[PDB]
Amino acid sequence: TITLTENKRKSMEKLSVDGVISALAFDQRGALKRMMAQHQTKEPTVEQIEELKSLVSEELTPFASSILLDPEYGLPASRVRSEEAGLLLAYEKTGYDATTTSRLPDCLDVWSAKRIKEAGAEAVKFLLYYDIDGDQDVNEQKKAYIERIGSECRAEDIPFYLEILTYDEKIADNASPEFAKVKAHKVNEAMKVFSKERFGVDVLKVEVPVNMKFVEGFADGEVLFTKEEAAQAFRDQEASTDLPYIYLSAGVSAKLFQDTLVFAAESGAKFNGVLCGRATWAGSVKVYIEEGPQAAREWLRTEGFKNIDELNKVLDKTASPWTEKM
Amino acid sequence: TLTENKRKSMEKLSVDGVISALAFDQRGALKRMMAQHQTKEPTVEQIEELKSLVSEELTPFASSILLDPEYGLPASRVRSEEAGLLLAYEKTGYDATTTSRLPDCLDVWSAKRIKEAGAEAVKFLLYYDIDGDQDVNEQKKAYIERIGSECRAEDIPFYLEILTYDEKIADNASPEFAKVKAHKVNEAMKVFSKERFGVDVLKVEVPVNMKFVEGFADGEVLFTKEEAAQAFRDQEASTDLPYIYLSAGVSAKLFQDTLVFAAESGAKFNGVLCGRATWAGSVKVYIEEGPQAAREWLRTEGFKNIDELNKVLDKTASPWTEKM
Ligand SMILES: O=P(O)(O)OC[C@@H](O)[C@@H](O)[C@H](O)[C@H](O)COP(=O)(O)O
Ligand SMILES: [Ca+2]
Ligand SMILES: [Ca+2]
Ligand SMILES: [Ca+2]
Ligand SMILES: [Ca+2]
Repeated sequence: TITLTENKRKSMEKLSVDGVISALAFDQRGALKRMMAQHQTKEPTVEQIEELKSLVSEELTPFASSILLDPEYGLPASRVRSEEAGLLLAYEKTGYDATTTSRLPDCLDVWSAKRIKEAGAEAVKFLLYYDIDGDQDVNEQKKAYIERIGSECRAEDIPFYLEILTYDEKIADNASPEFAKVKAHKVNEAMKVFSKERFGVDVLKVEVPVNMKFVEGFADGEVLFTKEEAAQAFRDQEASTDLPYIYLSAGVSAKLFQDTLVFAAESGAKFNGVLCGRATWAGSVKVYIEEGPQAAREWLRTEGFKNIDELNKVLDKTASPWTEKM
Repeated sequence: TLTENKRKSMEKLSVDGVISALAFDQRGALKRMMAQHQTKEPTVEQIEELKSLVSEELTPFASSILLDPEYGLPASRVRSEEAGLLLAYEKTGYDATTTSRLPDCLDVWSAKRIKEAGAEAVKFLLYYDIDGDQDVNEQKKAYIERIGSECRAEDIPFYLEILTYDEKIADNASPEFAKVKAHKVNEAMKVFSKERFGVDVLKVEVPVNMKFVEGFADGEVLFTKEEAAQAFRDQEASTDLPYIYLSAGVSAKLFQDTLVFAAESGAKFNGVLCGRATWAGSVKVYIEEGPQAAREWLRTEGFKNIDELNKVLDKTASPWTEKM
């Protein structure tokens, strides 16, 4: 897969530093209330969620290549980001119907790729839940949906970042040993599908192809995999796309994520960055409520910075430039 | 633009800049017509067959045919060599329990897939009340932006059909709706002529209910001929895009007389996408007498309908190759 228009390339560059994506993300649009819900008794507010987002944006984007935000609540935050940091806006509705197994994708009702571009984004991000082994008609609908979005992004000449989260229709918990044994299959086969030209993806945002918590040396409990087997999953992942791809952090600590990046590189993965945030800013939330907005600012300038700086130093030794895939 | 490929497709759908197209993407509407002439529920085979019969028999006389991907792909493959293809992209009908009538693409289709199925155009039907809920219309506008963008990327003409309604008026055949129809139609056209929606051709209602116009009415008269004519001129002043009329199932003769009246009034419309005014009578014949009787109906009454329409189009429609 080898194409970038002049504008898509300029946008990718705005999202990167020396071909590496070190992008700052937020978690959901409801998750933040709960981290706040620890105290007071209020749910406060639309006014305040937009604020902490603006504090995290303003203080930490100077050290990130870009920031990913939600349009429904993140636009104020997007306007206070560093001038040297690019912007991705999410296009999907969050969550899924737990009562069914289909997890069908659905774009935000009053958004379009055109509107995302008009709001100043350098990329459209869309999250798809995909079970390669799932219902074939469900997956046809999902493929059709991504084709439309890839087409929109082609027309608006804006990079398409497709996030894939894998699951199994018949496995309740994706942290389970049961899901771990098939994760490589789910992750890598999904990448093969959505690497096809017809879906118009510019960058894949994906899980590491193994639950490192069950790998020898990284596991606290039961061991399902040797380091050699885990490494093979990373090489298989590298072989599953020619597109740039970046890793999301899921279910692991900042330290284990960083150890995973080192292990990915060692194994032969040519990942081109990461898109994580929660670990980087999560601590600012309590401080925000125990000492106020100015103190959260202080947290971000010191602890927040230390977090993202640590990560960047790791990225500097492990990530590969996406320019090498062009 | 038109881009090279969009222009080539528009040419395949047209003759000398005029779209003389046959519409048969009916699904829910076709079901209700067949439901009048039998107690049994219409099957898949009967819907596919009637569509193929109309396609095979009448597309020699049309510049193109509009079919639906659900039942119409076999019909699409037996169309005349000289006729282009449009495929419908929207799910049929709307929710009668609410007033929003929100649009929804067919679940396993995309503009890319429509192009791959051999269409020279994507057709999408939007129900629109210009005076309706502001948030509903915002959602509608965003949806059309997405389709227009898909069609730009796949480099395939976007035909947007607009059917108007009023959230608080149950029956769009009523005098009450007639009195506001010109507003509904012409202001909707003006919105969806905005560049951001990527429309190449508007498929629209005539901006008057001609059954209430002086000289055409058989009962109550709501409008003089001069008032009706002015509604056509306002329609022409609402867009510089190519636009074509749908027949809305009036008689072949009223539709024909309406086109004459439109041209006389100053409407520079670029053709039609006409279905029921042409083949409506074939449904009962197919159900009650079977496919052979339907062919013969199509070869006589159907031909007669479409032939008389084409003659009227020849002396009323304006070429879109002026609007480019
Ligand atoms: O509700 P359904 O089953 O989806 O049918 C609607 C569809 O047929 C219309 O959009 C016609 O294409 C259009 O009005 C031109 O057809 P005529 O009005 O000229 O017959
Ligand atoms: Ca930069
Ligand atoms: Ca314009
Ligand atoms: Ca005009
Ligand atoms: Ca003439």
